Amino acid sequence: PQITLWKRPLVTIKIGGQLKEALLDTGADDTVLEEMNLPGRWKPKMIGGIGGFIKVRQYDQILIEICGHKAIGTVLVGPTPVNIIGRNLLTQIGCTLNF
Amino acid sequence: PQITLWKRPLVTIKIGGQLKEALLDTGADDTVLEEMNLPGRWKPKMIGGIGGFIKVRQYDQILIEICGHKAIGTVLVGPTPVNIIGRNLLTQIGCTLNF
Ligand SMILES: COC(=O)N[C@H](C(=O)N[C@@H](Cc1ccccc1)[C@@H](O)C[C@H](Cc1ccccc1)NC(=O)O[C@H]1CO[C@H]2OCC[C@H]21)C(C)(C)C
Repeated sequence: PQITLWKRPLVTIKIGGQLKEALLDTGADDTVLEEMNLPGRWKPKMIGGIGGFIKVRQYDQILIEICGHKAIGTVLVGPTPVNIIGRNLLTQIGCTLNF
Repeated sequence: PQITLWKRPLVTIKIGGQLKEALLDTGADDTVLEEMNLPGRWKPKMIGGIGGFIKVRQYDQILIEICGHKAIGTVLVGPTPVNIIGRNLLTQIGCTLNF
């Protein structure tokens, strides 16, 4: 579909068996989800934005479905105020910017 | 144009007559540029992102040309790690997400 930018581009995602709302973010290198209890091994990571860095848990080869489009990649979990879908997964769903 | 996301969507902007590189950022409500001298009146503000809040100078009704497309709107100037073009201006240049 086509998503205009008058409002935050929030869409429904499916991850770890749960439905969530997430922001499609061309300004994010990584995908970062609000605190949730995913199984498996993880590695610590620090990610940086406006204001500074937060500590997150890095999970690899995680399946996320974004508006019916499936993607598999690295998913970070930590104290973000918003679920963010970053470029690592947006490329997998064929998402482009157009003007 | 159509822009894929395997790299950061950086573009050249012109503001205050000066050229700069900026990130097309659908995850930002607002446009935030690195410290610079801009002509016009400004008001102090704060803006928050991942990591926390920073202090910025809000300039309203500023002319800015984004990859050959003109916009006139609000620009926040402060110690952001990257120049980001947010949805307030992305909408003015007709930018959408598509997949
Ligand atoms: C390599 O570094 C990255 O990829 N970092 C990513 C990152 O922070 N990306 C932001 C742009 C960016 C890139 C690189 C350095 C600094 C800033 C942006 O795309 C998403 C955030 C999300 C948000 C956070 C809090 C509250 C609401 C929304 N938005 C934002 O900060 O927006 C500001 C400006 O507008 C306002 O609206 C929202 C808040 C205000 C990562 C992976 C941490 C998400």
